[PDB]
Amino acid sequence: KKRPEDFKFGKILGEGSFSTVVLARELATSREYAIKIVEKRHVHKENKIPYVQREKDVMSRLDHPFFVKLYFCFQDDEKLYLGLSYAKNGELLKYIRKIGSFDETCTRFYTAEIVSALEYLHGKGIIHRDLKPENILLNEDMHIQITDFGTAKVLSPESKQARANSFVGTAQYVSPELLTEKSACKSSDLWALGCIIYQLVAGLPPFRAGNEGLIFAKIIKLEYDFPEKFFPKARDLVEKLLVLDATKRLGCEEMEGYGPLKAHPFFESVTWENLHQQTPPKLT
Ligand SMILES: Nc1ncnc2c1ncn2[C@@H]1O[C@H](COP(=O)(O)OP(=O)(O)OP(=O)(O)O)[C@@H](O)[C@H]1O
Ligand SMILES: O=C(O)/C=C(/CCc1ccc(Cl)cc1)c1ccc(-c2ccccc2)cc1
Repeated sequence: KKRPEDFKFGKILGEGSFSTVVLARELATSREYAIKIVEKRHVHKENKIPYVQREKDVMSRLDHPFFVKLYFCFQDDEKLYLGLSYAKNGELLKYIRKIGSFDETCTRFYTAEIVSALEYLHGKGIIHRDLKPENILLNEDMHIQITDFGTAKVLSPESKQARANSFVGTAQYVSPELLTEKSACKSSDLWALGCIIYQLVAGLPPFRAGNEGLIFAKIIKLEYDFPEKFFPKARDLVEKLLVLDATKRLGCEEMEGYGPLKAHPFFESVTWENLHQQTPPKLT
């Protein structure tokens, strides 16, 4: 087990409502890590322990190039530490906001990586439940690094569990089924995927309003529009993901999974193998 004095801390990378992520160098290796730190008193006081434990447990299960890797964990008398790969280029949302929207080649490439990641995650019987540009980081090579697994769910294989009951998510990306049926499924992530593709091309997510309730009302009514100029095959893909019936979204188990999704005409030119070894297109 590593200790805090095994590291030299540098700048703070960001701060959550009960966590701090700090850039750290390991003295014995000179390796860089992003260390997530929570105060035991705070999580003990604010009933956050199940989230801490969840994040650890879920990240321990992941072994794939498009996720933030968990390398190690430790604790002292005041804090819990999560040793993570450092995503040098930060959040995808930053780039969306900076350039306003992605061209077709970039939209295709980053959508393909997110599909690849979700194929992996769902293959392991895990639902993310809070997929959004803020939670998709970018490494030094500008490949994606999905994060934020404290609100993920490992579905039980023993019971062939399909639905998750905890109420979690972000209003702009939350699925109609969690709102109306009060449970989420793997396909709830595909709804988020549709929202993100939309956002990449249009510059904003499709259901938006100045408070959550209004957004909820738009979601359950499928109330949204495409801007006049939206890549047509991408619009078709979005219309196949933003479907109220969760059993009818392209990529869901009832539609026979990721095969048909990866075969969508929007991905015609994609080479799905060793995606993580291709040079990403420049966002420019
Ligand atoms: N592995 C990482 N590499 C680089 N930056 C990271 C990494 N992990 C997190 N960050 C950055 O640090 C910020 C804070 O992360 P953290 O998970 O502690 O809180 P959060 O999830 O943003 O906040 P909240 O809990 O309120 O949602 C993130 O928003 C992200 O921008
Ligand atoms: O690492 C270890 O060896 C052990 C643990 C479990 C120990 C533990 C003891 C008391 C409390 Cl209140 C919470 C966790 C641990 C440590 C860190 C995290 C962690 C998870 C997410 C963010 C930051 C830290 C989770 C469990």
